Amino acid sequence: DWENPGVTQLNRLAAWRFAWFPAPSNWQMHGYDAPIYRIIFDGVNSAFHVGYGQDSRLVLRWSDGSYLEDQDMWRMSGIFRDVGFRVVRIENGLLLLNGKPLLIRGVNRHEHHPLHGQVMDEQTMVQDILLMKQNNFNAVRCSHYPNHPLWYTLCDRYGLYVVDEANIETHGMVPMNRLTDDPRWLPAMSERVTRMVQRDRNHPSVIIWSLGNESGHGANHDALYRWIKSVDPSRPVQYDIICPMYARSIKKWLSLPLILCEYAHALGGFAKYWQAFRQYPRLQGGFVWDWVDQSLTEAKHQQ
Amino acid sequence: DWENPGVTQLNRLAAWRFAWFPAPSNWQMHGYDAPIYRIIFDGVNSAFHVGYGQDSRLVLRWSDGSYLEDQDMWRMSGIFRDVGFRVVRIENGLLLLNGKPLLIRGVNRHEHHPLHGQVMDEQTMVQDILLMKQNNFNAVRCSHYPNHPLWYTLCDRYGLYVVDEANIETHGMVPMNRLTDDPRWLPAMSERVTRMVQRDRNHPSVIIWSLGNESGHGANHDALYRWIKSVDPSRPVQYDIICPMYARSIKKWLSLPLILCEYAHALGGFAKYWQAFRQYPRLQGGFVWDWVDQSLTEAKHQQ
Amino acid sequence: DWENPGVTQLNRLAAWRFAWFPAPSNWQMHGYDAPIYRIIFDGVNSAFHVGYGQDSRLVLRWSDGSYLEDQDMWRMSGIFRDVGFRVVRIENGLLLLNGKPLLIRGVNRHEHHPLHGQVMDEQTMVQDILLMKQNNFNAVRCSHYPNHPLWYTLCDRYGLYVVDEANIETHGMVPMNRLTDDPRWLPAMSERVTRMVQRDRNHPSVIIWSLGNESGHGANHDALYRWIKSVDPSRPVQYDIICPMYARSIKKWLSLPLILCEYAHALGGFAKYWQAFRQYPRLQGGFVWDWVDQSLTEAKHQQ
Amino acid sequence: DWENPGVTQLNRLAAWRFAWFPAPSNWQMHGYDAPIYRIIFDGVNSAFHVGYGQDSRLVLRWSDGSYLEDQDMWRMSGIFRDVGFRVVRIENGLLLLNGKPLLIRGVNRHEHHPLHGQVMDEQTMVQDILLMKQNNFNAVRCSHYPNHPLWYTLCDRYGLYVVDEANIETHGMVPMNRLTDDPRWLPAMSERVTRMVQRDRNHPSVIIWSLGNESGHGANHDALYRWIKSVDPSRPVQYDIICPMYARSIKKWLSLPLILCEYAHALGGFAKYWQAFRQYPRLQGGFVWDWVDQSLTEAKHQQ
Repeated sequence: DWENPGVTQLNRLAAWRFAWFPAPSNWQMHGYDAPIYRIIFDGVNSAFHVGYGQDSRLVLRWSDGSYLEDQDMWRMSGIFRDVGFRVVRIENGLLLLNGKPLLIRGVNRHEHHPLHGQVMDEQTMVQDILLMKQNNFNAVRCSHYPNHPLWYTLCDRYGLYVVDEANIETHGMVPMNRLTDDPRWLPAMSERVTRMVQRDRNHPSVIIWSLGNESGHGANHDALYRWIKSVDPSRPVQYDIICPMYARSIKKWLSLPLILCEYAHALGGFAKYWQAFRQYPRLQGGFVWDWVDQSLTEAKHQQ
Repeated sequence: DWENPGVTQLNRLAAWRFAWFPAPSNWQMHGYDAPIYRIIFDGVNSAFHVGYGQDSRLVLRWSDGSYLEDQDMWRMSGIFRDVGFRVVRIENGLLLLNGKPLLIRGVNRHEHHPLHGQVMDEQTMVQDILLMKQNNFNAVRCSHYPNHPLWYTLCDRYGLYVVDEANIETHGMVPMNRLTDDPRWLPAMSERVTRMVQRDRNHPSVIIWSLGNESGHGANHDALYRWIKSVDPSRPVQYDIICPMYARSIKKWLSLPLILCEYAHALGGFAKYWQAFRQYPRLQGGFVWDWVDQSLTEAKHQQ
Repeated sequence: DWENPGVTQLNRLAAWRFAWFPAPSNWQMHGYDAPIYRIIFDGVNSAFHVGYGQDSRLVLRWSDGSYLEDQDMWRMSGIFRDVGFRVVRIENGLLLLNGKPLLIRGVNRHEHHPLHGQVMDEQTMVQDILLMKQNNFNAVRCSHYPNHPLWYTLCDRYGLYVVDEANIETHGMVPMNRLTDDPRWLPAMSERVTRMVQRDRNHPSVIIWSLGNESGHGANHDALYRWIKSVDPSRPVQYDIICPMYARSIKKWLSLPLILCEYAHALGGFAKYWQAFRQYPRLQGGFVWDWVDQSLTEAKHQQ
Repeated sequence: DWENPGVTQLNRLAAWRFAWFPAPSNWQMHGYDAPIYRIIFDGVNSAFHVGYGQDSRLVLRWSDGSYLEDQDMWRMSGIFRDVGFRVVRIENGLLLLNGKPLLIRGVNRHEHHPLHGQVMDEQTMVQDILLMKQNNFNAVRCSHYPNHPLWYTLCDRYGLYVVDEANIETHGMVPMNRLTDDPRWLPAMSERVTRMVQRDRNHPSVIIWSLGNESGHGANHDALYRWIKSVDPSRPVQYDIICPMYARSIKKWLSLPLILCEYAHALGGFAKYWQAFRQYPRLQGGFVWDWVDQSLTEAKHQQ
C-alpha cells in the first residue's frame, strides 16, 4: 500500500520490542542502517501497519509520502513521540494582531536532540523557550513538520507566537511543482494539512497556518490554504501572506503582507533585513534559519 | 478496499462475459437483482477490481463512494459506457458571457434510456438536443453525474450551453453536511471533481462548473470549487454562483449571481419565476427538473 | 450669488429685529408669506448674507441650493437654530456592531414643533427619546437634514442609535439623477456632506452616514460616500448599504446589507416586513416613516 | 472673487487688443512683468472676467487657484490656446491592455515653445511625436496640465499612449496635504478634474487618468479618482495605480500595479530601472522627466 498516493490511510480516525528486517526512539541511532542527510501514534515516520497510515510527523523506511518530505534533515524512521483571546487578521493588507501592527522577530526551530536525534525531550523545550525569549525572539516557526503538542502549551503559557508548518515540501523534484500541480497527490496533502489543523486549532500561541516551505505555484497547496480559512477563519494562512525563499528578490515577491519564512542563514545582510522590516509596513518580519544545528548575540542586538 | 474513504484508487492514472455472485449494459436489467429508486473504464458504478477504483460515472453494487451519490435515480451497477472562443466571467457580480448578460433557459437532463436504462445511445442525444432547441432551451445541465463525452461534442457543434455536474450529493444523510464537513471524505470528493475537470475542460459548450446539487455549507466542496478556479480560470464554479434548492426562499439565498439549479418541478409558478428572471438582473435563469422521466409547450411559450 | 451652483460659500470656515422685503423662529409663522408643502449660524434656510452661504440646515426664501432640498416638508425660511467605544463594520457583507449582528428597529424623525414649526425645543427631544425607547425603538434617523447638536448628545447619553442624513434629495426633478450626474452640482453636495461629517463625527450614537433619501444612480453621491469612508473609516455609509425606496421590489434591490430607509408608511405589511427582518440575515431592519406628523402600539408589539 | 476657494466659476457651462494694469500669447513675453520659475476659452491662466472662472489650463496673474498649481515651470498668464477600440484594466493586480501586459516606455512632455513660451504650435507637435516614436517611446504623459486637444488627435492617429494629468499639485505648501485634506478645497479640485475628464474621455490614445503629481495621502484626490472611475469605467485612474515620487524607495511604495510617473531625471540608474521594469511584473514602466527643457540616445538603447 506504500506505493500509491491514492492509499492515504486505512481505518484512521480524526485528530517496546523491536526487530529489523531487510524488507520513542530511532532505530538508526542504536544502529540498524546508515542515516542520510483508541490508540494514538504520534510521530511515526513514513508508513506503518488494524489499519495503515503514511502521514509522518502528524514501520517502513521508504514510502509514498516520503516524496512530500523533501526537506533538509537527517533521515531516520520509527516511533518519534508518544485557549486564549487574540485576533490575527489581514485587514487593509496589513497583518494586524489585536489592533496593533505585528512585527515577527521569529526563528525557525527544528525538533532535534543531540543524542536521541529527532526524538524530543521536555527540558530542551524549556531551555529553548528561555533562550529564545532572552534573545529578543517573540515568534517560533516549527520547521517543516508540526512539533510535539507540549511545545504549543509551553509557548502559550510563556507567551510565544507559533507559526504551524504542514509537512509538505518538494525541494528535490524537478520541477518542484510536479507533485503540487498533479491532482493525484491532492489526497495526501489534504490528509497532511487537515489533521494538523484539527490537532493544533485550539492553541492561542498558533497565529499563522503555513502550507509548506515552498513547492510550486499552488493548485493543491491553496486548496488546503483556504480549507484552513473556511475551517479556521480566525488565523491567517501563509504559503493572505507571501513567503519568499531566501530573498536577496524582495522586489519580485512584492511585485506579484510579506513574512520571510527563510532568511539570514546561520548571518550576512541582517542589518539591511531588519532596517527593511522596521521601515516598510508590509515587511512584517521573518524567521532566522535555523535555531539549532542538525549535528546569537547579533540577533539579540538587531531585535 | 471498498469500505474506507481513504482508499480512493490504486494505480489509476489521470483523465464481454458476465457472472453474478452474492458477494455497456446493466446486469439488473437482464435480471440478477432488484433495482431500487492504457485501458479506459468510463461509466463503472461503485467499485471494481491491475488496480482498483470507486469513482463511478467519472464490479461491486455497494461501495464506500455510494454515500456521495445520494441522488434520486434508479440504482443499477456495471459498465455503463465505453475548442471554441468564448469567455464567461462574474464581473461586477453579474454573469457575463462575451460581454452580454447571460440568461439561462436551461433544463436538467438525465442519462437515461427506456430499455437499456442508465446506458446511453447516440440517437437519443440527437433527438434530445433537437427537442431542447426547438423548445427555446439554450442550456442543459448534466444532472448529478457527468454525461458521455460525445454529448459535449454534440452540444458544442450544435451550440448548446452545458453546466457540468460533479457526482457529489448527500440528500439522505442527517445532517447533510456530515460527509462534507469531515476531512476524512475530502480525498474522495477531490478524486471525483478533479477527474471531471480534467476530462471536460476542453469543451466550449461547458460554461459553468457545478460542485453538487447541495450537500452542506461547504468546507470540502469549496476546496474543489476554487481548485477548479485556479486550475481552470476561464469558467465560473457554482454550488461565484449561488444555487438555491427549489426556492419558493429566494429572499434567503439573495440575502446571504443566482441560477436556479433546481426549479419548476415537472410546473406551477413558472410565470412568476420567468418574470423574476426577466426583471431581476442577478436572477439569470434556471434549470427545469427534469427533461425526461425515470421510467413542454408551457416551457416553450415561457421562454 | 444665489443663482449659480459654483458659488457655494464666501469666507465660510470649517464646521433680533426682523424686516421683510419683496426681494430662532420662522417669519412665515408670525405671518409674512404663505407656507407651501467666530460667529456660528446653525439652521439658516436657503441663502443669506462678511460672507455668504447657501448650505441650509447644516436671508432669502429661494436660492440655488433649494433644488437639492426636494424633500416632503413645509417650506419656511429664516434662522432655525442657535465620545464612546463602539465599532460598526460591514465584514462578510453583514452589518456587525461590536461583534454582534445589528437589527435596526428604527424610526424616521422630523425636526418639527407644533407651534414654532421647524424650530426645535429641548423638552420635545426628551419626550421623543422616551417615547421611542418605550415603544421598542433602538434607532432614529434624522430625516432629510441633520438635527440639532443636542439631539446627538441626548441620544448617546440615553443610548440611541443615530443615522445621520445629508440634506441632499431630488424627488421633483425629472429625471431625478439630473442634478447628481452633472459635475456642476458636485461642489454644493460636497459642501453639504463634508460639513455634516465634520460636525457629527464625534458622536458614538451616530453609527451610519447617509448620503440622501434617493436621487439617482450615483456619480456625485458616491464621491461623498467614500469621502466619508476615507475621512471617517469607523462608520459605514449608506445610500456599503443599499437603501430601497418604499420597497414592496425587495427582489430588485437584493439582486443588484440592506436597511429600509423608508418603509411602512404611517402601516400595512408590517408583519411581513418584520418577519423578513428576523429571518433574512442581510435584511437588518428599517426605519418607520414617520415619527411625528407635519401638522404606535402595532410597532411596539412588532418590535 | 479670486480669493475664496468656494467661488470656482460663474455661469460656466460644461466641457485682440491688450492693456496692462497694476491691479494666443503671453503678456510677459512681449514684456509687461518678470517671469518667475457659446464662447470657449481654452488655456487661460489664473482667473479672468458674462461670467467668471479660475480653472487654468482646462485676466489676473495671481488667483485662488494658483495654490493648486505648485508645479515646476515658468509663471506666465494670459490666453494660451484657442474613437477607438481598446480596453485597459487592472485585472489580477496587473495592468492589462487588450489582453497583453502593458509596458510603459513613456516620457513626460511639457507644453512649451522656445519663442512663444507656454503657447503651443502644431508643427512642434509633429516633430515631437516623430522624435518620440523614433526613440522607442510608446507613451507620453501630459505633464501637470492637460495638453491642447489636437495633441490627443495626433496621438490617436499616430498610435501613441497618453496619460492625462489633472492640474492639481502642491509641492510648495508645508505640509503638502494641507490643501488636499481640507474640504474647503474640494470644489476647486472637482472643477479641475471633471472638466478634463469630460473634455478628454473620447480619445482612444488616453489610457490612464492621473489625479496629480503628488500632493498628499488623499481625501480629496481619491474622490476625483473614482468619480472618474464611476463616470469613465473604461480607463484606470492613477495617483488602481501607485505612482512613486522619484523612487530610489521602491520598497516603500511596493509595500503599501506601479508606474513611475517621475523617474530618471534628465539619467543615472536608467539601466537598473529598466532591468526592474523587464523583470518585475508589477513594475510596468515609467515616464522620463522631461522631454524638453524649459528654456536621448541612452533612452533609445534602453527601450
